[PDB]
Amino acid sequence: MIKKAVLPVAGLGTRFLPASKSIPKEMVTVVDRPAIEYVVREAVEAGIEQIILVTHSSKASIENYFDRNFELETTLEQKKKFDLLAEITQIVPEHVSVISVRQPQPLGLGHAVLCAKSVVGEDDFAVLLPDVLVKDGSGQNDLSRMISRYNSSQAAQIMVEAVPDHLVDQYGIVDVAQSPNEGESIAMQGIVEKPPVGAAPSNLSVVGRYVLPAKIMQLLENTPKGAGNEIQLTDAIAMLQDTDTVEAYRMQGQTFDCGSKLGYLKAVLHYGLEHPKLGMEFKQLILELK
Amino acid sequence: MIKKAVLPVAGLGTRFLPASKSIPKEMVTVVDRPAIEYVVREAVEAGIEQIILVTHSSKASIENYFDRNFELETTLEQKKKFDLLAEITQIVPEHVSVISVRQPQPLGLGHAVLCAKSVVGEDDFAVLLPDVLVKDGSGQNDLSRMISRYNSSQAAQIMVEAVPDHLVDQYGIVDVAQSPNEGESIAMQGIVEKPPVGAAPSNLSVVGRYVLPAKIMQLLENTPKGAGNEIQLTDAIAMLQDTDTVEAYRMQGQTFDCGSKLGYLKAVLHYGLEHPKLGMEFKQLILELK
Ligand SMILES: O=c1ccn([C@@H]2O[C@H](CO)[C@@H](O)[C@H]2O)c(=O)[nH]1
Ligand SMILES: O=c1ccn([C@@H]2O[C@H](CO)[C@@H](O)[C@H]2O)c(=O)[nH]1
Repeated sequence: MIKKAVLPVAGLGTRFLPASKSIPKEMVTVVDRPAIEYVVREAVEAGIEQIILVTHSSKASIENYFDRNFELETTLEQKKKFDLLAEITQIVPEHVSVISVRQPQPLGLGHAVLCAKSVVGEDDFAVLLPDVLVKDGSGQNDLSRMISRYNSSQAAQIMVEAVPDHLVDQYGIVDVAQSPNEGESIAMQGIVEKPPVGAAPSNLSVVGRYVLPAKIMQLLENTPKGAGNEIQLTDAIAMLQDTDTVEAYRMQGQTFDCGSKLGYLKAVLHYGLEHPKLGMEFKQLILELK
Repeated sequence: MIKKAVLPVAGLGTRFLPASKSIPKEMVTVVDRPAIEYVVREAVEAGIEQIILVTHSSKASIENYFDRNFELETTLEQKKKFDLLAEITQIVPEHVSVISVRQPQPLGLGHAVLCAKSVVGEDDFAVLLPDVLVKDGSGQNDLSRMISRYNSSQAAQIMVEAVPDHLVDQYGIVDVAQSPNEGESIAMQGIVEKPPVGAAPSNLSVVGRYVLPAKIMQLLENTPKGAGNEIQLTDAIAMLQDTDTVEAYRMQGQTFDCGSKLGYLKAVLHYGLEHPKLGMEFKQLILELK
């Protein structure tokens, strides 16, 4: 039922300089692979079959990462690294396609989603903001649950995360009557950007994971330039409120913002430790520090 | 006076896959910046003025990193973010030049250095393998001490460090009568590549920093192949021994192989704990795991 995801990757990422001066922020090493691999894997495991990169002319390396590399593959055969060759050959399953479209100028998350209008078609679709990483624990990730909730209700889904009461002015927080249980959705009635401490309508932050109906593309074509003179996804979802129910899905797992330098380092530590091959020896490198 | 360093960066480096799949192994992010910045900083802080990259068709992103990026810089001006702008424009001082030459085919380290012949001319020169990072704690870095010593002695220098007896198996090892002290050089008879664990002439590994005379280039033209990697540098250094004193310089610093997954994870930890801004907040994140 939900088979397409739009990853908007066209932004230059001024927040993680100089690391992203000359390679995309999305290709920042996290333990042993680029950040984007963790987001694409997340999508794939939630049953996504078509990855739609809305990208920029400097971001070839993202596209090259999900494609074959002749010179790389033949030097791996020449060195008999057959296991590695099989790992870099099958980064993504056979049935998963990676499509690419250009965002002409950088005019907001809303405008980036709109650039995928022609590939989304009449299909309903997920959005995953790739600067955010999502870590699970049990089987079936937060995006899987949210998608099957969109399928159940036919209500737009907006992934949210409880944050401490003293911090809500850093986040977009949703207006909900009550807060749902982890793994569950509630009707929401708007999102407020960076509300002042003591005046926010919930502790539930917008994360950067959406499931939206195609209808939203028509709504983005009729939303005026908002905050930062940029055309805004939150403003098109406000408009969707006029005809459709919109729910906040509260995640069971934990996020990392590989857009800040400190959220990046947090992610390396948490992914490092959990690494199926390096985790133990990484923990050991930690201990030996002091 | 040693002004020129050769950085052989032409090899694909299949040991830090998949990080290095679609970006150069040299651009892999260490804390907040590509690994190669640490190596170019090492050279410049030790009086280098011409950085000679011996490079490959797939590594523009390295050249770009020490160049200016028009679209990114104006994006930063428009957004009035001038402290970031300063961190991406003054990456090396005005007086330091970064030069490119192509290694046509990957025929070994010696062939890389020989590709730099036309640029180095009649001048003496440093060689830096950027896969290895070298961290100081004195205020004079090991490359500086080793150049300072080439200048007096007029003896070629090979940076070396002591390894556990059971691992001499893994490393280039120098033939020395005796171990110099941390910070000094002894005469050396040559290098044994991966000596059998019992039968090595010392515990002192070749680290990947050299200071060599111009005439090594003629020598490199008249060395045959070695380990099916046409020209080998150590063969040329042996050929040098039949004319001049060659010395082994033992380092006071510490090393990290950013090609080995654990060596890279160790550089992230150590370099992060000592970052101006993030060190204290990073130290903080590490404690919050136990
Ligand atoms: O105009 C654009 C195009 C893309 N993105 C992407 O959306 C996320 C932040 O909103 C990041 O992944 C960024 O690269 C934007 O934000 N704005
Ligand atoms: O043919 C070769 C062999 C090695 N190297 C470089 O030498 C260093 C150590 O072998 C690495 O950074 C590798 O890229 C080259 O540039 N070309």
